[PDB]
Amino acid sequence: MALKCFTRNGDDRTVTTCAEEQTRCLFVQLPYSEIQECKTVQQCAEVLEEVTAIGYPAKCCCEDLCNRSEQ
Repeated sequence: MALKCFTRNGDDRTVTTCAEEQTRCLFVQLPYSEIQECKTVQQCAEVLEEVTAIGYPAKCCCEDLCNRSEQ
């Protein structure tokens, strides 16, 4: 029932609540900023690989605000 992870529109950090579809959370490491968004379990897994094949570390974990690491 609604996952709440950070979605970054530009550079802000806001707790957004996504639908049951996007029950996972996307977080990609960047040497400058970070990628943050809600993402459907499968989708986030598949997008995990697209970015992680480029060399950008990513995670799709399940928890509010879970899209984080170096906090």
